[PDB]
Amino acid sequence: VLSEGEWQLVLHVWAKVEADVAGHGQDIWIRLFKSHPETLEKFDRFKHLKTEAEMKASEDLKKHGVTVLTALGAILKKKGHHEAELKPLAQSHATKHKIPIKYLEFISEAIIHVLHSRHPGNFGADAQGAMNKALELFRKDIAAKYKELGYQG
Ligand code: HEM
Ligand SMILES: OC[C@H]1O[C@H](O[C@H]2O[C@H](CO)[C@@H](O)[C@H](O)[C@H]2O)[C@H](O)[C@@H](O)[C@@H]1O
Repeated sequence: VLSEGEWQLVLHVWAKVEADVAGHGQDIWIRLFKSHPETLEKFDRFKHLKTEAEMKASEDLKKHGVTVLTALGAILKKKGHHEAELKPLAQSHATKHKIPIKYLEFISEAIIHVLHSRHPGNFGADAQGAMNKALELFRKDIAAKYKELGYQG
């Protein structure tokens, strides 16, 4: 359970992400797909992208980043009371997309890397710790739902 202070560190940096969610999403995809190429294979719609240039030029990938980060933002704004938001997400990711918890760890790492790079003014050690705590809570709760849905994760 995160403290209100921790949630505020999370929400304060997210406020910066929201100045341009599309741009942050692109950086996150590039970071994720380069650090862990295997994750790209899970996207039938994007697995043909061969380079960072192609990823950057993809309007659909950009749009999906907006979708993903907006969904994550809604979860973070719930400050732990995200039961309703997690249900549809866990169901599609467990049953249709088949995304292991390990891959969720990979994208969490990419998110933190990008925030660390773009936002040193709001992403110092304490802020990063709070964000990591929030993402771990997210993954913990997703894992529990995966279990209920019958997916090993
Ligand atoms: C921060 C974690 C994540 C969030 C908030 C998230 C959110 C979303 C949302 C909102 C959608 C669209 C609706 C749906 O199908 O549920 C989606 C689709 C999808 N997600 Fe995720 N996702 C996350 C992580 C991942 C990861 C790590 C992978 C893959 C390694 C993944 C693979 C997919 C796939 C394959 C789709 C379908 C894309 C398409 O439209 O072709 N997701 N995700
Ligand atoms: O922070 C680094 C550790 O990250 C992962 O573990 C955290 O998140 C898991 C959920 O994805 C939890 O099960 C675990 O309890 C958390 O500590 C990773 O699995 C660990 O190997 C890393 O050391």
